[PDB]
Amino acid sequence: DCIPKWKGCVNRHGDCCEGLECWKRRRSFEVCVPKT
Amino acid sequence: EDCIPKWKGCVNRHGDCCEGLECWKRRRSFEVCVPKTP
Amino acid sequence: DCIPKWKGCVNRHGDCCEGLECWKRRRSFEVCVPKTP
Amino acid sequence: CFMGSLALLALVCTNRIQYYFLYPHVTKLDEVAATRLTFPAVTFCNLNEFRFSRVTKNDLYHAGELLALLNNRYEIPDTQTADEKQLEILQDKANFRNFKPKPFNMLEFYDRAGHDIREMLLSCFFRGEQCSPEDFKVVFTRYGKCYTFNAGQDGKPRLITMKGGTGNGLEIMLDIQQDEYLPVWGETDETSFEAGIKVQIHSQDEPPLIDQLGFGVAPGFQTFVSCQEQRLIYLPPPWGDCKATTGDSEFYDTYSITACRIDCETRYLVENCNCRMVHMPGDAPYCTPEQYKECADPALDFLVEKDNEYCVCEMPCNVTRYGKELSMVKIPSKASAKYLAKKYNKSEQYIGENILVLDIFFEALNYETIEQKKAYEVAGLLGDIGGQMGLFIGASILTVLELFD
Amino acid sequence: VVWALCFMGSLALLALVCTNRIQYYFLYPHVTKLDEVAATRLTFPAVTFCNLNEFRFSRVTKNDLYHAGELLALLNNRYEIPDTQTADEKQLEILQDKANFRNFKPKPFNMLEFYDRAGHDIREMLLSCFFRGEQCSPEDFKVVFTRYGKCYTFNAGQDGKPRLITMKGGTGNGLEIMLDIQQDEYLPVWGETDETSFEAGIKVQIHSQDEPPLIDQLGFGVAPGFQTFVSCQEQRLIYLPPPWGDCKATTGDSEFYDTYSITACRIDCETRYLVENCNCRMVHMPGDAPYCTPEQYKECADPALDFLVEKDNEYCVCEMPCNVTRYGKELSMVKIPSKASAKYLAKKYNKSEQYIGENILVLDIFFEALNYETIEQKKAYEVAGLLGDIGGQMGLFIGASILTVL
Amino acid sequence: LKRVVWALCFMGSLALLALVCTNRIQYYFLYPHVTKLDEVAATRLTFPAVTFCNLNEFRFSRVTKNDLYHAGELLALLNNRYEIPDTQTADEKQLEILQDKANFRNFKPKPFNMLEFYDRAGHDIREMLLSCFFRGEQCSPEDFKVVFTRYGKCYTFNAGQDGKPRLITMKGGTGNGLEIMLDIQQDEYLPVWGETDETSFEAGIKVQIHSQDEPPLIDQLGFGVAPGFQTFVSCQEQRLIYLPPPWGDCKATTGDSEFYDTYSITACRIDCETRYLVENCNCRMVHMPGDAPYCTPEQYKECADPALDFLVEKDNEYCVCEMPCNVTRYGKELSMVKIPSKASAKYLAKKYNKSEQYIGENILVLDIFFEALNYETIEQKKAYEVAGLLGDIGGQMGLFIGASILTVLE
Ligand SMILES: *[C@@H]1O[C@H](CO)[C@@H](O)[C@H](O)[C@H]1NC(C)=O
Ligand SMILES: *[C@@H]1O[C@H](CO)[C@@H](O)[C@H](O)[C@H]1NC(C)=O
Ligand SMILES: *[C@@H]1O[C@H](CO)[C@@H](O)[C@H](O)[C@H]1NC(C)=O
Ligand SMILES: *[C@@H]1O[C@H](CO)[C@@H](O)[C@H](O)[C@H]1NC(C)=O
Ligand SMILES: *[C@@H]1O[C@H](CO)[C@@H](O)[C@H](O)[C@H]1NC(C)=O
Ligand SMILES: [Cl-]
Ligand SMILES: [Cl-]
Ligand SMILES: [Cl-]
Repeated sequence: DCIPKWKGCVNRHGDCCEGLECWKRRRSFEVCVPKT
Repeated sequence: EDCIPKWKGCVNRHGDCCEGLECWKRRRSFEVCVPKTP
Repeated sequence: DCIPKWKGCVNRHGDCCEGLECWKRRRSFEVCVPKTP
Repeated sequence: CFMGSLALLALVCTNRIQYYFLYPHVTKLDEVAATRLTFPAVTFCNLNEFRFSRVTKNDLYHAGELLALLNNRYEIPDTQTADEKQLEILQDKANFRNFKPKPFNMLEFYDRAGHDIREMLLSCFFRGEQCSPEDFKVVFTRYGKCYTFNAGQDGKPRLITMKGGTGNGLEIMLDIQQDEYLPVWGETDETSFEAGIKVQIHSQDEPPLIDQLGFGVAPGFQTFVSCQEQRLIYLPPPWGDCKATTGDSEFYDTYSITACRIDCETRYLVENCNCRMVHMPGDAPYCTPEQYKECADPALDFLVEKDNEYCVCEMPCNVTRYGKELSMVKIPSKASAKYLAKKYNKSEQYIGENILVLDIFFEALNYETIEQKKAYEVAGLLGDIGGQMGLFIGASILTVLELFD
Repeated sequence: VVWALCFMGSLALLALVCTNRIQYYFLYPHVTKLDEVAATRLTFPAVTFCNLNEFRFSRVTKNDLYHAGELLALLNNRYEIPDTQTADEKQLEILQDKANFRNFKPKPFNMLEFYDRAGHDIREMLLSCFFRGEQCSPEDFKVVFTRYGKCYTFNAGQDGKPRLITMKGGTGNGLEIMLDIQQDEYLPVWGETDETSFEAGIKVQIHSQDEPPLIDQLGFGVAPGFQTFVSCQEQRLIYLPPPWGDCKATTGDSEFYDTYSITACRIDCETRYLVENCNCRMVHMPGDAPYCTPEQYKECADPALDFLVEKDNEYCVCEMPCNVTRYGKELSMVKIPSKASAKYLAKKYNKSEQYIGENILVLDIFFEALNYETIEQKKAYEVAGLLGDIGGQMGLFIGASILTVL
Repeated sequence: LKRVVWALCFMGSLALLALVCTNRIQYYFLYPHVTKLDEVAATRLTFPAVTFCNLNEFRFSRVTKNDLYHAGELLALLNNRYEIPDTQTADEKQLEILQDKANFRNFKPKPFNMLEFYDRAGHDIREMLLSCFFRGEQCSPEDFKVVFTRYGKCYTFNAGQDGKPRLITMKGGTGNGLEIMLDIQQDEYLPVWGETDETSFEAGIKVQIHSQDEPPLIDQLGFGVAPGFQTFVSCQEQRLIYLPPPWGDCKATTGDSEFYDTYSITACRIDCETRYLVENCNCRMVHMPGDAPYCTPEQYKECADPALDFLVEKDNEYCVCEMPCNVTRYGKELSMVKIPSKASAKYLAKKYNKSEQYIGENILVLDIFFEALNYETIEQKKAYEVAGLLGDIGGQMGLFIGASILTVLE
């Protein structure tokens, strides 16, 4: 089920919970964060 | 041979430039005949 | 006896003459120099 | 009918009052050399967070995943890029069979395993006075354990300099200890592709944001940083946008943009993660390695790069900027290599990789001021406009007699 | 009858004020206003870069070599490989094969197409890209031809793409790219021409979108094997035209460039000059005219252009613009990679540890806390200020007259 | 008494004149200065002087037995025993050369002059300079004037002295500036067995860009350029003018610098340094001006080096340099690319007859040029002088006078 805030969305980019998008980071692995 | 015209390589003959031209060494490349500079 | 101005105080730091302290230098060996307020 | 003209010249005031109602500012410039000049604070970080030799089994157990030396299985990943000998050591270190975990504190970890100014600092001089590791105050940053020269805190007075040039500035020689660098098997906020240090030159009243605002210094070079101090003063409203320091920051004493940002970062991290990072101010549990990974790192990364809504920092009324000119020469020379190798008991090649010299000093003109001043204050307006102003009252009071005639 | 004698007075005093300051109007003084601040939001500049190598060795064909060989100093006038060749074994076996024209029939050749095809590819060079924590891609770079060949521009702000902005100071809110410069793809240097380089690395220019790059003249270097931090401050300069100042009165008389800039003025002149002398324009030049052939480059264009910039001070006169955007820069460096990260990078990009050390660089271009400075020429004395200043001494004498009228 | 509304019309109008003609004059005596700024591109711009030094003082191949005998201890190649110390870090190959060189058996010392030593054994611009261009004109070792510095024998481009005119540039960018290529000759570097003021851990050069009227202090004020790189230095010239008292602190001098024609802070410092060294050591160092015996190696070691080090770093009492009324500053932006590329290495190796590796260690290219806006002025001007204060007074009483005439009628 859906991935909550600040958690790794790695390998599933669509699985973020609502209001969240899966965001790739400069120095690290992608995570679910608030939409902007 | 005869005189070397504008923009042409004056390499190895520095005096052979045509009139109004001097043989000019370039920073990045081989020397060429160019207009004289006041 | 006491080490005078500009001379090496190396290995004896207390042997400087009066008014002088033994000073370590950035690029070189330590020397006796005038005291600094 | 100057009873028309006194109403006419009511325009002259009407304009030149309106200009004062604009509250004009002029910005004054001066560029000079100060007889004496207050040396700035110099903060630097090793680009490596944790000394390999100082990382224990307990450390590895708690912080391993964070540093990408372990997976969620508390195992050493096959992706490991390690050479033979470090892999040997790490597998041993990573063996948890019949191991009972002790308590773990992120701050203590940074503090113990962070690079030690006492090991790193080969030589130090300020103005020809020799200086020591005890001249450096420890400050925690995103980079881990960092050091600040001339921090001007704990009642130590700020250092000064009366002369321009290398000889009157700060010169340090460092060993960055690559051999002590943690192996990089993956990419986290705690890992680095780079060897060297980060440096920030700042006024003592301004805390460092060294990962954002810093500059680099590479090993195998002597780096000259020639500075000019520039002091900027702004007016508050009505004249300008600024905000005066005292009492304007939650966790800090003077107001600065960096101070405002660290405040926000701290609050945000506390709201989202319930903890604060090791380098943050305030009173709140320090995040655990897991909190770092599942909450704090993500929330902080997001806050600085992605989020433009949350932190609103007004411009300070007082800013101290340092102009910098960097240049480089090689270290060591073929001729000096063996001498250094012998002296520090290192291989010639080690010296070439790990050794740097840093010279921070001021040029002849060390001092520039850019200051907003009020262009029109309560003399100019009322002097001319307000002066002839009563003259129309003079005209009216008079011309009332043209009525009472 | 001294009531007229005092009328001579208010007439006298008036004009002997009225001349003076109304001479001072015609001195046309300017004051130059300064302010240095942080902008709530700031418009990120255009970032243009070039590989120092013009043509990828692997992309140079037999036809390419045939036409452009002499130019690159890989061939002599004989269409042969010179004995001066410094090449190692393997590259000559390749080049000698490539250079074998026996029963070879030359196809058509275009300098532009050559640059375009054989130039380094942003898609190969760009390992990572971020702007402000948004990830960015090769399609964020617009191709721009320069003297260096095929170059790329970030945030070019053209083709209707809007210009990027930043509200915050520091690395995290700026541009960070990681590149592989591909030395293994560098053309061998057997001689010295304008198309050859002793150096490995890239050239970069940070410029306002309204100003085209002259990156060989005005650019800066970034070396491989380092992370380079470039801390910027934007500085916006405004000048007055005559009578008050020198700046261009009629701006952008070219249809070549939407805006007037010194670089624009120079590229215009360079183009005209090259067209007059050589009958062709270089690949990176604007306008409508045949692109010079490799031979034209060598016998005409290169020489004429070199001469024009370095030797000739008569031909190009560029008036100063009324609007200039300058970027203050502070560069610093750390090493890449560390011994600890080397193997990880080697593995990741499928390259030898040493290759990484030679070919890999990281570039961070961002703004410091105070990103914004203005230096602006304003008119010190204008008419209206003049009206108000000389308004009083007339505002008497008119009414003084208005009593005495007959 | 609508007489009184005329009576207070003159009354407080006069008090206005007295009010302003007071405040303005008070201002005048405050001697206010305004500082004027302008930033532009000059149609033509005077190129600065470029001085550089090798970081190595003495070529190993040029050091003789007599040289070693006198200057050995100073360079830390010898002890007080005139012997080669066991601390020596040398490789076997240089060690033998040096032991031979260091053998004084039946050796009779000849005379020795520090200056001549620097001059002869110093690096030679003719060996170091592989290529030179200014603005596309090719330039030669004879375009560099020799100048002695703490670093030993150094060279200055466009020094603008000996009646040579100063070079100019009308255009921005690399092509119109100075580009030199150097070989720093590490193989010629003196071995470092210890730490003195005459020894260096670093390989490369030091450079100082300065106005021709200002002598170099290149160890204090210089910048670095590393081998194995092409370094671009983008410059902007900034010209600062100050007012003297009452308006400001500055000074102008001609000959009021005993050793120099124009006044500059560097000039003032070299004066002091020279005086101080003469008082303390009785000699002057090789790079100092004036008339006085050049210090011997021994004097350098026991007196001059210590006194000079002490004077610059420790002593803030002795030299007090007033600020000049005229200062020329150069804004600089440095950047770097690598030299050589793998592709160019063998070509350079072949061309200079050096190993590929040698090139990588010893070779650098330096480009010093101006950006498009090359010229900035920051100038203190007098804000209030007679013409303005008069024009205010005259235009002020010029009101009162007229506004009186009205009363002078009705
Ligand atoms: C700004 O800061 C400095 C140090 O805090 C202070 O001395 C100065 O007075 C301030 N500027 C002004 C003019 O308010
Ligand atoms: C010098 O380094 C070696 C490394 O093998 C070490 O054994 C020795 O203890 C070191 N000497 C000093 C000064 O401790
Ligand atoms: C200056 O030019 C910039 C673009 O180059 C433009 O956006 C701005 O409006 C101009 N300012 C003035 C005062 O002309
Ligand atoms: C300052 O000095 C330079 C020469 O050193 C001279 O050309 C210039 O006129 C002087 N500037 C002023 C305005 O004092
Ligand atoms: C090339 O260098 C070698 C060794 O340094 C030397 O023997 C030879 O004379 C040099 N060749 C030329 C052409 O000078
Ligand atoms: Cl922030
Ligand atoms: Cl041009
Ligand atoms: Cl001094």
